Amino acid sequence: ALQVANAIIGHYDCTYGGGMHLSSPLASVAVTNKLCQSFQTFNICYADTGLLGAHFVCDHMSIDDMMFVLQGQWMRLCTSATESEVVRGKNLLRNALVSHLDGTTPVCEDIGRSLLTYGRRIPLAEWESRIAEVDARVVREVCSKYFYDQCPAVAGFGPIEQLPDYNRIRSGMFWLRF
Amino acid sequence: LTARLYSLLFRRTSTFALTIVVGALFFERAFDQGADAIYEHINEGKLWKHIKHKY
Amino acid sequence: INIRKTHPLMKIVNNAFIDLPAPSNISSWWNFGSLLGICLILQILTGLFLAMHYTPDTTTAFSSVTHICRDVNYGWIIRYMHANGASMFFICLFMHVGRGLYYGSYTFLETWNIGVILLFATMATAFMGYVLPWGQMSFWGATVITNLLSAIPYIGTNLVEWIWGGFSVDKATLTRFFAFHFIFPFIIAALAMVHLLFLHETGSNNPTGIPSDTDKIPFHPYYTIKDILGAILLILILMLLVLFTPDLLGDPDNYTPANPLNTPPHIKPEWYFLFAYAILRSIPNKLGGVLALVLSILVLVIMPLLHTSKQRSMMFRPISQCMFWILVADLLTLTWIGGQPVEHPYIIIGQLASIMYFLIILVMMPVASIIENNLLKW
Amino acid sequence: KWLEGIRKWYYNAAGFNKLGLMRDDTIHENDDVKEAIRRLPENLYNDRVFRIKRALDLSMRQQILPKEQWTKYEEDKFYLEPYLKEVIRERKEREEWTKK
Amino acid sequence: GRQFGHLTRVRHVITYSLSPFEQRAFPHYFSKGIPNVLRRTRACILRVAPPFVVFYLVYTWGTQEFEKSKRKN
Ligand code: HEM
Ligand code: HEM
Repeated sequence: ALQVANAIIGHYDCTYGGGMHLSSPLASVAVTNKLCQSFQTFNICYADTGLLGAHFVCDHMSIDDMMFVLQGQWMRLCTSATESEVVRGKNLLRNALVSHLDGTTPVCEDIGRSLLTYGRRIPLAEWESRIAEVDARVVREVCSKYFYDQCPAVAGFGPIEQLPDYNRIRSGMFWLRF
Repeated sequence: LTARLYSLLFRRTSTFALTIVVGALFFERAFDQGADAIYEHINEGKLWKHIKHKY
Repeated sequence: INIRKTHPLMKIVNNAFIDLPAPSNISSWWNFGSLLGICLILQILTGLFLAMHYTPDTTTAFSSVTHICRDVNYGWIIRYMHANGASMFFICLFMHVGRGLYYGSYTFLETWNIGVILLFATMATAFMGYVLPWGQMSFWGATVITNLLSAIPYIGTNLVEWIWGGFSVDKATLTRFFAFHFIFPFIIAALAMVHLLFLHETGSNNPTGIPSDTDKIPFHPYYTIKDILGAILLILILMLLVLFTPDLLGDPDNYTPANPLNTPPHIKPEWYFLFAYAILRSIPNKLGGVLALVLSILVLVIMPLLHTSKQRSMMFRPISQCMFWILVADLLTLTWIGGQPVEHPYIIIGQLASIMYFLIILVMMPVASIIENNLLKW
Repeated sequence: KWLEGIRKWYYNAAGFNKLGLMRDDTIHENDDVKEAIRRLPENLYNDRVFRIKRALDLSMRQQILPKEQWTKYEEDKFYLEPYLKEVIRERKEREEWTKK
Repeated sequence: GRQFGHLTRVRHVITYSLSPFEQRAFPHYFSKGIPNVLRRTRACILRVAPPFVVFYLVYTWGTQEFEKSKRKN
């Protein structure tokens, strides 16, 4: 489910083709006001734990804007997850998963880390099934549990002079419906 | 014990607005009864309900 | 992106309340700005409902205020909120100024000037408010201070003829003082915004004296709930005062109708003008007393122009800190002396404390500054 | 001299021995102090901002480092005073040439 | 007094900020708080207290002298 959500939000770099026409609303706004150099919004997990993560690089005179629109997209998925964005995220999950599982090293990497952790390898029919299982209702369930008013871990590095205090992340982390 | 209270009342904002209104009316009724009772208890005797009963 | 950063009002709100980079060091002695603001608009509110139920005429003034005491629902608590809120207001204003003189924020110049103007305006405003409710003490103290305005050479007596409407305190004079008490707190609020405007220009001050540009924090929501905490402590002091001893700061001698033939012996203004009455009655002169009063507030103007230290606060200057607490005790001393009637030992220590006050300021402060300057191997 | 012991008791009774600030840290800023702070090497400058930041945090929490970490009077390694006096002299010389 | 971003320059400083939900609401609220506030109490009476006793004695001395100047009839 978080793979679907972070397929919707995902990543941007300053060296792409076509900025004002990106489907990702965070990407369109960050091109519009010229906020980020790059970001990645993703998952990394260890055994029943891990970091549901996001990482943006930008200039210090634009930090709180990027943080604002990032939390805005997170809470938009928390409350008003409609269908077309879920459809687009499931297409992107298909594409990233299939084109990832390619070659020799990604294949054998998948199988090795699968059978150290699971006890088994996931077949692609399981991936197509667990793509077909998850819709916007599952999205708003998972986003209401995992994001909505949970305590963050913020790693700040560099020119952090504008980067707000932790309590601003807490108070703007949920919505009071604004 | 308290997780029930957080899940029912302290997730959404409309749930929180309704629970502070509900607590407002509950606290209203309860605190007015308590204020009346305790205040007549420290002023037993020389209050005009008592002498009104004795009139 | 956000309405807070681009909306033309909300940019002013953003630079006012949300994102003021404050120092992360101030204790509760910096609450009093917002406390004086909430006191000020609470004063405006109480006085507004008062003036809804008040008729300004010497036939009907004390009867009208009596009507507020009787028939207006919770009118007695609205009248007492206005009176004791004024008293709380002047307590907190002295707290604000005592901060600004202790912790070295008086290096800020133009903000200090606009503050001094606010001091004059609040004095005159609450003074004419005290003239309004038509008491014995009101009539006679305002008569005295009308003659105090007559004290100045060559301009003053015709000026008092001009403010009289006649020869004495008359109905026209009561309505004059009503309109000026009725209109001056809005000028107070505008110059309060100007005060805050210069301070947002420069930047705030810490308890220590070192400018804290490395360690700023957002103003919201730390100081919002800190000043709400300060407000709750303030309001319970105000309400315990109005609900348990209203006649504490209230006066026995106030409540008779204004008899122009009595002149009671134990005469006094309110507690906040006791030094304004003692330093008045200290030097045996009309002109000398009124000039001593205006020169005392002009000494309060001078207080930045003689900062010759090289630290900022009095916190790291211990001798001057003891001198400052001597000044605290001396102001409270002359307050108690101004409350006390004119008798021989009180004459003695009133004269002594007034000249001690001016000697502490004009001579002792830069000398203590140069000793503290010399002693740290400078 | 007896006044040296007065200075000893004074630097005791001041308080910034207890905070952990040297003498070139508690200086009220005019523009001369601004120029003097910029005319510093990088190591002194970062030590200055770090000692000020510890002073602000310890004054916020109102808890004081013990006797074991205080600046003793015989380790007053003041650094900014000659830079500051040279900027004083050059400001004075500019003052004087604007006089006459 | 401006925005965050051009206030001043500080390098090489790492700050570890703890979430408020990790710590108790009042840790050592008495057990350190009361001895350290008595410590700061010790640190202030020999600066601020001598004007207190000066006003105290001048007040009661003036009241006694006042009633004595009354009673010399
Ligand atoms: C009319 C009553 C006054 C109001 C409502 C008022 C309000 C404020 C406010 C809101 C602040 C900013 C926050 C604070 O520092 O408390 C402030 C700061 C200041 N005020 Fe006033 N003030 C008043 C009177 C005065 C007076 C009479 C003075 C003395 C001349 C004064 C001197 C200062 C100074 C020096 C500061 C800067 C202190 C700092 O922020 O570090 N104020 N005032
Ligand atoms: C523009 C807003 C204000 C209005 C409309 C207003 C109105 C009034 C009125 C009608 C009275 C006479 C009623 C009475 O006290 O028995 C009065 C008295 C008074 N006002 Fe105000 N006032 C205002 C602002 C203030 C402020 C800002 C202060 C000072 C903090 C103040 C202090 C006083 C005082 C001390 C009295 C005399 C109270 C007494 O002894 O009975 N007023 N005001």
